[PDB]
Amino acid sequence: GTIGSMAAAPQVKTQAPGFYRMMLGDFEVTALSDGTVDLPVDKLLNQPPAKTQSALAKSFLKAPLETSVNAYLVNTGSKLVLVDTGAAGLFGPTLGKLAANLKAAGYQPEQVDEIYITHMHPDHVGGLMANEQAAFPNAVVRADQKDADFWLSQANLDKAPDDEKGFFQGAMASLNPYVKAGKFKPFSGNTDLVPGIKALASHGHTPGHTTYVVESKGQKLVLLGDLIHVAAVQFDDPSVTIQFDSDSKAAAAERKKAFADAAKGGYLIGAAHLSFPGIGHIRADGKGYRFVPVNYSVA
Ligand SMILES: [Mg+2]
Ligand SMILES: [Zn+2]
Ligand SMILES: [Zn+2]
Repeated sequence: GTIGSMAAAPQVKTQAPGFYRMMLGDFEVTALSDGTVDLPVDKLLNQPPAKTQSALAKSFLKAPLETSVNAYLVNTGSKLVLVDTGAAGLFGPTLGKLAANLKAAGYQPEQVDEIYITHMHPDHVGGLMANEQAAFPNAVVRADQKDADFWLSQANLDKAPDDEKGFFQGAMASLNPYVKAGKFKPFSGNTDLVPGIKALASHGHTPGHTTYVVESKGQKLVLLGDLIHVAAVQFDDPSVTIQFDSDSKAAAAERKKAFADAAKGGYLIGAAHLSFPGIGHIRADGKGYRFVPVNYSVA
């Protein structure tokens, strides 16, 4: 090149901050990404790999599938509440981004009033704890009593097979600061939590798996937790379950109920493992369902 020609600019590669703002009536919703993680869904889904492979190909995907891990912040005006918290470092080095994305979204952990846990798998409770301390120093954490009593019981850890013991260890370590400080407040099934947010039992994926129903000024968003893991399989065929389910029959029943109710009601859903931000509508589509992601909107 000519004298002092500059080298070609290197690729930057880093992703944009993983948060997405959406108004819901008077409430401000911020989808928060914890990162993604590859899942061997051909092996984990409870059907023959060839059927999964064919379904993935139809959506231009292949296993291992990069799967989003999402949480949802809701500012109701009177309360700042966080639904799920990501994995922290419990599920590998690609997750644990929630804390940075919360900061990029303009909030600090000390501002969070209440945290609602859909279920105590590591990629939903790991974000509660850092350095054996509560990462959210003012928050009250709530989850179903059945989930608490299953995952936070020493007997169930000691009965669990070796490759499942970490789920109980991680849940206990994640909840312990709050339990010790008197800031873990269970509920039992369908419960009003704060004005505008209710717990709706959706048991199956875990014994206390809970859906959170957010409503303001007639605008409803139903946060489904882990009622779905693999959009490219489970919207066309909601009967396909996954090894991560504690009770796969109940999990399939709860997913079918939620999809049918959302199709009938025409309201928004948000789900922890739909491609970030994981927010959209559902319409019936023959024997299955079609997801309609929200339109990109800027205030
Ligand atoms: Mg990758
Ligand atoms: Zn889960
Ligand atoms: Zn999950």
